[PDB]
Amino acid sequence: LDKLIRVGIILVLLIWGTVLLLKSIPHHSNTPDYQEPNSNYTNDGKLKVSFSVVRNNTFHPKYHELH
Amino acid sequence: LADLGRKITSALRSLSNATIINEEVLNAMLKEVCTALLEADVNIKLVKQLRENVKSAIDLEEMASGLNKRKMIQHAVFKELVKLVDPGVKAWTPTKGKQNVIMFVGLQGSGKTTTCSKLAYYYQRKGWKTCLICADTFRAGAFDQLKQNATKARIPFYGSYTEMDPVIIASEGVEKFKNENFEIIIVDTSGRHKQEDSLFEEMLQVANAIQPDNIVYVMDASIGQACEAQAKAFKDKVDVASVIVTKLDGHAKGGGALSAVAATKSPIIFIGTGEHIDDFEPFKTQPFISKLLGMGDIEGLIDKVNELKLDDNEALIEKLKHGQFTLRDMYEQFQNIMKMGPFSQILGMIPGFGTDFMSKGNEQESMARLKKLMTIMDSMNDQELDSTDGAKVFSKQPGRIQRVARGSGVSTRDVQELLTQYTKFAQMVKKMGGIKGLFKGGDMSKNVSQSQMAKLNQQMAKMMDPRVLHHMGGMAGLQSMMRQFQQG
Ligand SMILES: Nc1nc2c(ncn2[C@@H]2O[C@H](COP(=O)(O)OP(=O)(O)O)[C@@H](O)[C@H]2O)c(=O)[nH]1
Repeated sequence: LDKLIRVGIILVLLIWGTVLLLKSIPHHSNTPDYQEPNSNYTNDGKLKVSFSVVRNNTFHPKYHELH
Repeated sequence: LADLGRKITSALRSLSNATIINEEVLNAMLKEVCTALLEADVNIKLVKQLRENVKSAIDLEEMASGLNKRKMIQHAVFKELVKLVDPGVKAWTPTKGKQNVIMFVGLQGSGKTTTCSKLAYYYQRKGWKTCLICADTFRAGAFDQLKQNATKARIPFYGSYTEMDPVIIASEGVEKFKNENFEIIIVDTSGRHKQEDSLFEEMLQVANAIQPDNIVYVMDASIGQACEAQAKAFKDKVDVASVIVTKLDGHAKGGGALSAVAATKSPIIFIGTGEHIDDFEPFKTQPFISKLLGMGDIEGLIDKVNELKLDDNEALIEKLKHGQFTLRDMYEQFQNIMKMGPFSQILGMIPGFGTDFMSKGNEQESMARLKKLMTIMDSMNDQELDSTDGAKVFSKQPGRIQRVARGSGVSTRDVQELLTQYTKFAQMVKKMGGIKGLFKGGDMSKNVSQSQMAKLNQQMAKMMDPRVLHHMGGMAGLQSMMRQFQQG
């Protein structure tokens, strides 16, 4: 019976708290994977900065020859 | 009743959750709604009337396909029940600042003596000034019972052991209490049956001598077919405008009340399912039917919370965010729990698991057991109550436990158990403060993100209890119910 009374108390406390404190709350939207997707996107950005750099012809303004 | 609603609620679930809904399903589901009504002592002709009333209210023959059938089929029966229980005449409500006198009538053993105390205590709690009048001279020791119940309810009362005429004592009690400007004056009348003409005329004599503002007839829920004959006869003589149903815990579940409503065209103001005075519940029309369909009242619970009317909500929030949870705050929360009213009604009004979950056998004394918590905590001084954490200070000087046990009983194990509960609540509050921004005030963060709400939901689901979270509806169900409390 003690467990049941504890459950009742918890439920009433939660209801009171929400009514007098918490703000707007989303119903359910398949709670974002962002908690680990932060590190996943950190690795993804490490991949993104690893994009291939195209080769280029090095400029060199040389002088004249010889005669 | 908490049993008819389940049967009726299961009948609506039989109609739903089906790959198809034709004209055969309706009848099939209507049979379950009829059998339940028959078990509720309602007349078979009336049942055959509700079945025909819902049949014409929802015709699938030429029903515009594309419109929610189940939605308008479950609402067709909800209106039927409500109508079946609503008389259609507005009830009488006493006015502020005016002396309102209510006279109670009923049969012997209906509970009029307890009904007086229940109504008086309800009005006193709501803030009304009330007094009691005992005009019973036939039942042996009726005045003694009324006197002991009144002094238990700290409500003024009047009476006399030697006076035999109820008319003079009732009239003089009303005259005495009108001098001091009492607002509500309820007069207790002795039991009476229509077969006895002497008390029948005594009722008219006392009614003319007192001239009550409203006449209330007390009807037990355990009576059978004999209710209509006495009710109509009583109404034919005195101006009965409202009735009260008692003994709701009985097996007969007050099946004749529907026929009584159909006869007198008057509503029921309150219902009492317990012998104790504190067991007193309203009989609001729409919420009672909404309970039967698993659509529990939300307006009533928020109205009760508004009646709780917490003084401040800003300093408490900043205290919670910093992780402080003191003993005095816990004592105040317990005081709000006690002032919240009956514990069964709190979870009865939710659309959750159901209303037949709070058993009167054990939780009634469990509330009195919880009452010992304030007794234990009243031995704490200002330093302990305002301390940041009671476990740390209580772990340093054991003599404070002895001092607490001085004021209270043994409490050697009770104080330790209370400290464990306080430690668990303190850790819960620390986690709630560590959610980092789920509360109002401060910044203009009116909308809460789904990630922080998901973290809070995970934290909440891990500490309440098993076997109640699964049937609650899961994370989605809990969040949807919290949103319902938000909008509602
Ligand atoms: N089960 C149950 N019994 C009740 C309730 N209210 C009153 N009673 C019973 O009614 C009895 C008192 O009836 P009483 O006031 O003397 O009726 P009266 O003689 O007509 O005035 C008590 O013994 C209670 O057991 C209730 O809500 N539930």
